[PDB]
Amino acid sequence: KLLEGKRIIVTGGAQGIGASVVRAYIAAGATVASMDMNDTLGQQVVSEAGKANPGCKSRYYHCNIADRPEVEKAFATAAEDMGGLDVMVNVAGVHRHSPPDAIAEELYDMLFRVNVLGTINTNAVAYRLMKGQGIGNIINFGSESGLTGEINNALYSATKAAVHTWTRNVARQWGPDGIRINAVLPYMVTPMYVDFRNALSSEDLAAHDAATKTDIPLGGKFGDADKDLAPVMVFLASDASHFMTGQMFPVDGGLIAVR
Amino acid sequence: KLLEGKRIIVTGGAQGIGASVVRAYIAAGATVASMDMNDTLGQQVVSEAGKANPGCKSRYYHCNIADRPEVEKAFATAAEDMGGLDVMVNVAGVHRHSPPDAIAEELYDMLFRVNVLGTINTNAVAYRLMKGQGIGNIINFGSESGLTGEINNALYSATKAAVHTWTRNVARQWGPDGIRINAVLPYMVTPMYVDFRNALSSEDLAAHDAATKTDIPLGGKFGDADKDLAPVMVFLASDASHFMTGQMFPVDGGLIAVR
Amino acid sequence: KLLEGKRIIVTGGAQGIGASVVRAYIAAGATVASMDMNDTLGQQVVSEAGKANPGCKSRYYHCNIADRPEVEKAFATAAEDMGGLDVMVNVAGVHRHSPPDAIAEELYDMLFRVNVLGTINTNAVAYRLMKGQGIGNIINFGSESGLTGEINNALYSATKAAVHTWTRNVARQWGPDGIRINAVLPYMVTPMYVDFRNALSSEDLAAHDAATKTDIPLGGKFGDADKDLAPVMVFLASDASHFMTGQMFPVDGGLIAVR
Amino acid sequence: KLLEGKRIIVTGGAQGIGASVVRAYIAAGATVASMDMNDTLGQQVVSEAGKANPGCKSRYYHCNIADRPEVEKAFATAAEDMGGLDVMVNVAGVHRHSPPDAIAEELYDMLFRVNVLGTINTNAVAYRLMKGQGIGNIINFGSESGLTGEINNALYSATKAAVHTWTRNVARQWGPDGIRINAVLPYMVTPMYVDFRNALSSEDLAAHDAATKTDIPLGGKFGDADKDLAPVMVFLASDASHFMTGQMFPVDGGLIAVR
Repeated sequence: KLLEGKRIIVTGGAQGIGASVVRAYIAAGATVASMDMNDTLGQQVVSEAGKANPGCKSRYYHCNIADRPEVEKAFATAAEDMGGLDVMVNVAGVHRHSPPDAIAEELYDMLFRVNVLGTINTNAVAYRLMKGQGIGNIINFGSESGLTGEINNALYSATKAAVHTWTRNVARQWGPDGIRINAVLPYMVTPMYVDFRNALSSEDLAAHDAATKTDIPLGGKFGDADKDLAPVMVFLASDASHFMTGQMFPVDGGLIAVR
Repeated sequence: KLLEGKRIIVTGGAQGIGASVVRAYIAAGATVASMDMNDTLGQQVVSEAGKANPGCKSRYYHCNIADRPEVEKAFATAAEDMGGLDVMVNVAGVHRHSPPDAIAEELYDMLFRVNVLGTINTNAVAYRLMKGQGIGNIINFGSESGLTGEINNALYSATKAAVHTWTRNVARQWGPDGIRINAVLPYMVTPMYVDFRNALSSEDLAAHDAATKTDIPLGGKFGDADKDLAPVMVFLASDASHFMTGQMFPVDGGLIAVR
Repeated sequence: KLLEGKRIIVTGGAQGIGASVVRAYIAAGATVASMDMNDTLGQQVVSEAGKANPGCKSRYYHCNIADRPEVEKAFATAAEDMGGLDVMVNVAGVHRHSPPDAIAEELYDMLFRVNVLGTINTNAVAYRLMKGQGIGNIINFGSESGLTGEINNALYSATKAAVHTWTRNVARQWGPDGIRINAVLPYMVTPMYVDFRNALSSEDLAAHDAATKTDIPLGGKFGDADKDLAPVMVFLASDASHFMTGQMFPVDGGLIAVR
Repeated sequence: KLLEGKRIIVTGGAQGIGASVVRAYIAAGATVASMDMNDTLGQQVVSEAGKANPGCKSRYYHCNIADRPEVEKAFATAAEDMGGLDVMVNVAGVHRHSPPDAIAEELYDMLFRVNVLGTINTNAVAYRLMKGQGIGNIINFGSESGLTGEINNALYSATKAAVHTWTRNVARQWGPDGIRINAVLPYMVTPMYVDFRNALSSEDLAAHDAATKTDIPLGGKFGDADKDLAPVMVFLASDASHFMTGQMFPVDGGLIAVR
């Protein structure tokens, strides 16, 4: 199996993209420490993924990535359970649209706290746990929105831009210690996307589908996490990516292009 | 004069880059509303700039860009004093280095609050004041660090990356209203840079100078705000830039290149 | 006048964008050496621009930018007539669409010869003429297409990408000699654009206009060279841009954004 | 095996990076059609790679990628031998440094002919062979130099910039046909690099090593194609990359970062 024996922490494992990474990594033979704040859903994901891979080694841990003391304790417990730490994937994040001239301070604080401080905390604690062994792999979740982003989405776009540059910067600082840090930019169907589609009128939905068909060269549709994103996540976590760091990996059928 | 009659708000006018913009704009004939939190220094700058341009129209206003109610009141007072608002330049910002694995929550909060929330608040209030007239000009201060940034500078780099993407995003949303939004990326001598140079040993200083000579193709030295940055700031504020929006303008002698 | 006394060579001065630069520079007080291969049209432009600025100093020269010996002779003659050379603007270029799988060798050769070799030749000869004085300004014409480009336009897009990187590279090599090199990315109405609009059915034209309205945040239309591009060209040629090099300047109402 | 049964054409298979791709793909179980102009060396590579993977299916073909009729005939012969065509990797390319003001027309022509026309020809013929099946994978070789590049290397840098944009452009045009197109940016030891190191004085070599140590965060040295590049090439050729197109993949230990 491509990730046989790898010791991986995945944050945001209770739903959507994060849950698809947990499933993908468990199926690839990794020992997976899934973390989230929704304990019932988080465990449910780990339990169902185990059913499909009998005998897997996995555990769920409660963790608020915005609270550094919590990250420190949870990450250290996971690394102890696994015997070490090879990869840390930070999928936890929050989404919220807003006209850019009407952003309440509380909204700004929440989005940056989870998307940016969460990245900083998880990356920092993972770095400290991996430094001693001279090798490590940190995978952050960026976004196509971090490049420019959509109408009524400047706030979220700004948070992901921060993650992109953070990733590029720490890659240079931690590379000499053997730690690689990259960012994934996925464009996949998620519960929130389905909810969005379900609340649109038939007219608005046909419009979105036609615009998405033109915007996504490969297939003209949002991807499927298990089918389109999982294989890339496995490559990134695997030893195959050991000579790449500070890069952005768009898994979006061509929606955007790095430059 | 290139900015004759222009009604401009400049934040961070009490020192460094911000003070150089106030001076440049006053010398270019603009009506300048300078704002900061250091009232004595802020007024001193406006007063000295007036001495060099007798009969100029200028005023200093106290404003905490991180506090939206304060921005709203101060910006509205300035626009009333001037009879309108043509340009808003957000220079206020904070710098602080830190190893990326040792960032205290309080440090993260302060840097994002001033550099990011400040940008959001000032941009939002300026937009609302300019929308009715169908034309407007917002100039944010980004940074070369926002691209990747330096060792022990991931936090600041992340904040400026947010400003860059914010700028690109709102440019698309507000363009249809006639408002252009761009970001300046300056590499100039500042009080903090001088302090840095002054605390280095003779060895470390010679090393920095040699590395800076290679890193800056044009002249091999940090620029002078009044000589190298002022002319670009005047162009950006002027009508000449009316067909450019969502761009980054590096005024750094070639240090970095946009792509 | 903003360009009073500046000694400027402009290639491609007989039509479109190039002719608008000649007009703009003559109106700004520059001494302009306009060059092209269409001698009748080239002189006509210079003659008409003179009528609007009586007493201007200007001359037309025949030059095939793809032929280095011709560039050397023509540029040296112009510099002798002017008493030196301060700025060289390379506007000459060719456009041609093609499905990317059906590009004839002759088509490839022509587009790269004019757009790329022409840039290399003009830049090289200008550099040699400016090096001795320790200061110089080279302005290349890039394109939004050089970033990614349009359907059936990969060939042209590739040529402009070459110009963009060429510009960034020589900026680093020639900066120590005092020469700055930048690229302009214009989105303006041109004879070829008008011809395109005129050959479309009413349906296809309405479609293009609606798509262009959404694609261009500021105004939703292709710009006007004399009104929207001229002011930026004057800034770039002027001393104001002396601390910027290796950059791309999109004058497109927001069509694309540098990153 | 990760590439079991894949039908792959690799150009430039006789030496360096290209030869490492042939070896990697043969070891991964692919059916490999290696092409070059150095027939003795090309066959030698295929023969040696076979020795290490007894029973592999592989063949060498003479092909000048700059000559479209030759590409058409050779590619069609290879596809017939293999029963189809799944992946086409264009590694063939030429390197040559030159001061940017002293580039002879013959030098310009050679570098663009091989690096750019070769890319166009190979991509076009591969596209036509893959279109009917509704799926295909084209992998071009770009370069870190294509971003900005080195001193005395503007010409090569320009050619690779063309490849990068070409890749991004055709990705959008051919995506609807099921064909993905990406570019790899490797920083590996090659015969030319070894030759460069061998001709430097002890002083110049120590200088290069120290500068390379700082420039490459992961390991501070040029990578090893078989160890550091092969795994990424296998991923790109494999089905795992099916949802990525128009991207650049830097396999350089962090030397540069996409944005």
